[PDB]
Amino acid sequence: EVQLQQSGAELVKPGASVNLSCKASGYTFTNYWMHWVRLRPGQGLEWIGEIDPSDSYSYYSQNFKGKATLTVDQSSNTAYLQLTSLTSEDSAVYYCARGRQTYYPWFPYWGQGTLVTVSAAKTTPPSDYPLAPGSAAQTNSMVTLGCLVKGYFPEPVTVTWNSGSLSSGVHTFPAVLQSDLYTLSSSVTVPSSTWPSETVTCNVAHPASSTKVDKKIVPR
Amino acid sequence: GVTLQRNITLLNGVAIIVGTIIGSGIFVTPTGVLKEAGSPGLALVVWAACGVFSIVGALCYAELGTTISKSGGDYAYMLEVYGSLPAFLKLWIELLIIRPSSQYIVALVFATYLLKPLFPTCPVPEEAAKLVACLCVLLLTAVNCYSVKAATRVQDAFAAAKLLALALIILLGFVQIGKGFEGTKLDVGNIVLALYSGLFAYGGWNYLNFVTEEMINPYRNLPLAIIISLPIVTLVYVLTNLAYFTTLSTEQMLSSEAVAVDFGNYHLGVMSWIIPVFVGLSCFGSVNGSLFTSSRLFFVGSREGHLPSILSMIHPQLLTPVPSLVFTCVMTLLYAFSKDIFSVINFFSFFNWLCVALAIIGMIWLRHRKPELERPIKVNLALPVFFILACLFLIAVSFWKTPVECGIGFTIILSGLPVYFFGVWWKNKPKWLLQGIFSTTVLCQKLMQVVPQET
Amino acid sequence: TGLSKEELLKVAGSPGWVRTRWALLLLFWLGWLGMLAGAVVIIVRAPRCRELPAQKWWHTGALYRIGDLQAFQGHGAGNLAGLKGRLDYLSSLKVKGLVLGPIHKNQKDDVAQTDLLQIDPNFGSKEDFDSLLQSAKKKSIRVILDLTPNYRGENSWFSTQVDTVATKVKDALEFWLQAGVDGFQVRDIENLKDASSFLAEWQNITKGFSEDRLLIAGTNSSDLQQILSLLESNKDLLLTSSYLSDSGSTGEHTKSLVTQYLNATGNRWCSWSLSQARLLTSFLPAQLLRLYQLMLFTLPGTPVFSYGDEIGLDAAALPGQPMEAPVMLWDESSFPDIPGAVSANMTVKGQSEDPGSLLSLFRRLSDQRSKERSLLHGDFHAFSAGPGLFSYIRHWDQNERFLVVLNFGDVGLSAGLQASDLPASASLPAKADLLLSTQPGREEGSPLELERLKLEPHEGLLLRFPYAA
Amino acid sequence: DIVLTQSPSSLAMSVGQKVTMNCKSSQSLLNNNNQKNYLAWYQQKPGQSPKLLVYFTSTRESGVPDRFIGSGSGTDFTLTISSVQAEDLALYYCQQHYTIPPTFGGGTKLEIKRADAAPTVSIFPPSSEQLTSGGASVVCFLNNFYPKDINVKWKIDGSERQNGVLNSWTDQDSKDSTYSMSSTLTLTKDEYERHNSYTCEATHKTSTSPIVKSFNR
Ligand SMILES: Nc1cc(COc2c(Cl)cc(C[C@H](N)C(=O)O)cc2Cl)c2oc(-c3ccccc3)nc2c1
Ligand SMILES: *[C@@H]1O[C@H](CO)[C@@H](O)[C@H](O)[C@H]1NC(C)=O
Ligand SMILES: *[C@@H]1O[C@H](CO)[C@@H](O)[C@H](O)[C@H]1NC(C)=O
Ligand SMILES: *[C@@H]1O[C@H](CO)[C@@H](O)[C@H](O)[C@H]1NC(C)=O
Ligand SMILES: *[C@@H]1O[C@H](CO)[C@@H](O)[C@H](O)[C@H]1NC(C)=O
Repeated sequence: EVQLQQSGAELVKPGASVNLSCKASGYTFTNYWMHWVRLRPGQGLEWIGEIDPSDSYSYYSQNFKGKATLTVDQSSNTAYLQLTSLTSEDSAVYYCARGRQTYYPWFPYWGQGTLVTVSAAKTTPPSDYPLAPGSAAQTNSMVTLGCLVKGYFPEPVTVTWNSGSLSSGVHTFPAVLQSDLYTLSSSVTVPSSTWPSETVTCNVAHPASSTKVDKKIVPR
Repeated sequence: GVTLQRNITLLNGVAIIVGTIIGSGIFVTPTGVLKEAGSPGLALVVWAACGVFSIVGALCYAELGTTISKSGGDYAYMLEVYGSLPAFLKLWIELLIIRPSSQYIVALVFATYLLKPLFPTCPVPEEAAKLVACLCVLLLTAVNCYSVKAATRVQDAFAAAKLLALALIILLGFVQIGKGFEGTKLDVGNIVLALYSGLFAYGGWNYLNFVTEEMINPYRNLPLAIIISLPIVTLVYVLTNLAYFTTLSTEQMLSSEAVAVDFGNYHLGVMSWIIPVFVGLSCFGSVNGSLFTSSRLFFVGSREGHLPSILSMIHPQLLTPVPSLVFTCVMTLLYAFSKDIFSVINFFSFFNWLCVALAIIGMIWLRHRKPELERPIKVNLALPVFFILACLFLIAVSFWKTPVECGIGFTIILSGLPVYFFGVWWKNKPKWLLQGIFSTTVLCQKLMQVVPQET
Repeated sequence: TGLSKEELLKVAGSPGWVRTRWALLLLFWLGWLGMLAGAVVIIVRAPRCRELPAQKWWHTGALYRIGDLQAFQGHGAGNLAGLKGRLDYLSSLKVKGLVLGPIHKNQKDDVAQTDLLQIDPNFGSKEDFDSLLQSAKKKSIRVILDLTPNYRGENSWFSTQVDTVATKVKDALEFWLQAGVDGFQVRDIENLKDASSFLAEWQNITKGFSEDRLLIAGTNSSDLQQILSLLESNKDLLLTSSYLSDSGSTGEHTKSLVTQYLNATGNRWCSWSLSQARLLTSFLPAQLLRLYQLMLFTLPGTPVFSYGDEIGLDAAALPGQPMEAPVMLWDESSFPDIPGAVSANMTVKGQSEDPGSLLSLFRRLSDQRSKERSLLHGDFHAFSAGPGLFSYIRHWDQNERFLVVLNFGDVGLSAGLQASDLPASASLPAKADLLLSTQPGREEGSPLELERLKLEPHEGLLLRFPYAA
Repeated sequence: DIVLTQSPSSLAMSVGQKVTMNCKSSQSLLNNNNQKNYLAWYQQKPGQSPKLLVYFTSTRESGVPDRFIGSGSGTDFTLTISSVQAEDLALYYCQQHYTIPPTFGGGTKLEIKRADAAPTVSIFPPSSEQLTSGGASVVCFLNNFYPKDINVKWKIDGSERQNGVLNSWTDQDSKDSTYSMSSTLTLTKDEYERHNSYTCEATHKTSTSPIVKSFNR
């Protein structure tokens, strides 16, 4: 195993700094340099810079020089990217990446991205509302169930059904942003034998305000 | 009553010429001739060659200054031939650029080399070097206000220091022989730049002419002070070059930025500092000779009406041209502001030789036009024509070395035309100028107690 | 005009103006004396120069070893009077030295038939040797002679009775100094028992003759500790070694091999070399030859090349010849045993013409290291300039400062230098003058923006910049 | 810096077929000294990190299926997939590694073509808990169709609704290559009270007539 991992989500009020953080595992941390890359939506990847854990030297693209600041902590295998003066157009996903050879830039191992949103609008935990078919529900052999997620913030909310057990036949629709709050919905389809007979829950989860909620889909 | 009296005896006339020829040049310029000659043999030949060329030129000025006894020297000889405007265009460049830059440059060489043994391995502090240049220029324009006998006793002293330093250099050279031609850049295009880079070290031989009018006996002593000096200089130069080649290898002279100091380090050890100090005191002599001579050029320029009348005035109890001196000092110190300086002189590489060529062309035309004018010296016409022909070639070489910079110089010469038309052709007609000119003039006369000279 | 004589005198007389003239006299002299005190103040309250450390000839630039006079020349001409012909080349390389690989009468593995004093007559006569040596003095190339005893054999000190062999050397050094050589090379000191003691004796013999003679030891070793032990007791010994040889073969270790060794020795004098005998091209792959020549000429210490390093000679390129002694390629004739195998660009003649050639880089660097006070004996400060880069500044008290930037890794940089943590005395400028690059297509002489510079893979730069008070 | 143009920006292709990405660099990425070409291809599936496919133009990473073949030299480079699987829909980026900092292409969106299929349409009356809020949201799900183009009519007691309607499509499902879409209508409680019959009807190119679902509160 080699595995980098990162915090899920960060909200930044415009102009403030943020720390994005990346813990390595599965290798001798000082042997390999750590790179930070970014992905602006609809605009392609961009590389920030890299840091050497053996002496804290770091090298940065011309676009980030002085705007970024990498450091490192050898005691925990953690690398930290500080970013500063963040504007709305610096909202992005920030990825921590490891090289193959000692510093050369091609990236076999990436951490799952930290989604950085830059907005003055406040953190807002989600409101979850289950959906059940109502009239003529059991007249068909397969039945669909749903979970509206409304008025939440920031962007990353996750849905899994029955604690990830119903990983087959789930559709979760991308979020819609309205009046500076997000709306999303998730859906699953099960045998008509299952739904009235068994537990069904959308296990909605929100990294940026720590709320975890398991609404049961109960008939009308 | 009041005039510039005839103070300059023959040996002081030899001081004014040897003091301003020997310069800084021989102690730092050998490198320039080896760069274009390659070979100690070809080098030591072009040193002799531009020596005899310089003697031939000086013999034309030894003629001219007995035919025309005015102290305008190189300027007067143009005025008496080409008339008002050509003479002014010279005096403007001399006033604005050549004399104050020259005076400053050589003072800064005085400052740096006199300080150098406190700072052997590194730069002498620049804010100290510019003060010690300014203290020098200020002191010598004080001395040349106090008495021409003091001025010429100063240049006797420092002309002696210079030749003593070269004798010491030559002697150690022969001592090194007593203790027991090469690869030549034989292209004519190399040789000509060797010769043209060597002629700078003789530049100065015309300076006696600007003090013709203060010689005790000009018709004898002005040609004699030339012939008593330039052959002496030429000998001392070829012997001094010979001395360096006994001690510094060609590679070392091609790559040492103060040739005499390396020769000092090799021979004198703990006492090496003597040679830097002699290069310094050597340059002091050249500032004095230049300030002296230069004050007379502007004096004459004002007497002939080319230049504002205050500069003609003399101090009655000391008989020194105090407003011309004071002007010359101030115009020198105004070059102390400039972050670069040699460039402004390099713009006029051609100008010295051009004026010399025009003077001796003048001497040809003056022999055709007025054979009846008195001539205690009458040189065989071969020498003037040879010397002219040679200068017209060197003027072209001076351009061909850097065709941009001689163009910049030629552009600045035309700055003389605005000033000539405003200062001479316009007759200063507006009363708000004319009354202010007068008011300023009478203030200066009052302020330092000076009066016009009497014919 | 203005006032007449009489008119000016009568008005000037007024006590007010007489006092004004007296005031301004006094004022002027006061101002000049103020300036004199001021300039004396500046001269005293200003930083002094640092005394130049006394420099033996071997500080002043590169040595140059000739392990076999025959292989350097081609046969027949393979004698000392042949070498006397070549010194104009060497003088063009600006090599302040030579090392003639052993010329003494050695019979292979025979301790008794070998002598270190009589020369092996194949190479000429002592009358030739002196003729050379006097020419070399005349041309400013000091000459060292190599005294390693059994040089035609397997083990250079023989297997047996080593104290008799050391006794041969002890006598030899005296004779050859009296003959007028400037120093001695000895090799394979890992094959010498009690090595440190014999080096100490021979060093004492040499310095006891005169202060301007040296003993160059050499070892097959690449161990930092073994080398530091041979350099412990002997303090003005150059000791060439394999220590830089194990470079990682895309340079990657070198920033670290070099800065450990400087640190460990305490920045004494050193001799950089990739070996005691073999060519640079015995170790380096040929994209790094330029990059190493930039580095060997600009570290603190006396670099050392084997013959033909200056042209990137390689024993493998013309097959069959021994890796001990490859035939030097002067011109297209020089290896006639397989004619047509020599390309023009592989030869001295073929490089001498071409500003891009390896020998045009060697010649150029040799100049800088032998004239510029900063490379001649300045300090050295490494710093982290960039990912691959080994980068460092050479400097001396106020003279020109030289930043070297070697891109050892195979990936170009696209984002400038970006120096972390320079010494406060040695801070980088905003821009510096490119004095040369390892690569073509550069604006040599021009100032570069260090924050926006772009090195190619393997591009080294030599930047020159002026001092700051 | 170097710049990498990439094309086409979209590459819709059918399962089993061969496909080609082009990448085009503003300098050469052949290293003369070493005779290899510095480029890499990364696949980024929807909702995941980049995975490295090939580097130095051709060298497959371990754990990469051998249907990815990379090729080219100088400045014309191509990643090819010999026989596209349903699991391969992604954005693909080229990256140079001839200089650090590196730079990337704007990426090719691979899309899958399949036999067209009509949406499963379902409509969900407002959640009884939501009715506490003073608002209500009616939701219509359209599942497992192809191609992406679709439209929805909301009818409320027969009146057509065009204010306060929102839509979201999924990215195309890697198991079956179908799209799905959610449509949402948000009402005040009193706006949900005053009207009785709610209809979602969907027009998709597989049927002349719209598909319909509805409920009466
Ligand atoms: N037209 C013109 C005329 C003169 C006056 O004539 C010369 C004198 Cl007065 C002295 C020297 C140098 C002297 N021979 C020495 O040894 O330093 C050369 C010339 Cl051309 C100039 O001087 C200089 C000069 C003098 C000292 C340092 C640097 C430059 N530039 C000149 C340009
Ligand atoms: C070696 O030389 C040093 C002086 O450089 C001296 O102190 C020492 O006694 C000498 N030893 C021998 C044995 O010559
Ligand atoms: C160096 O010499 C030692 C001792 O003979 C030997 O063991 C070692 O292998 C040698 N190494 C090289 C690189 O010649
Ligand atoms: C080597 O360099 C380090 C740099 O921090 C220094 O602390 C150390 O004293 C030096 N010397 C040795 C022998 O490690
Ligand atoms: C020299 O020229 C040859 C022939 O064109 C070429 O193959 C080679 O790469 C060049 N370089 C060297 C060092 O041989």
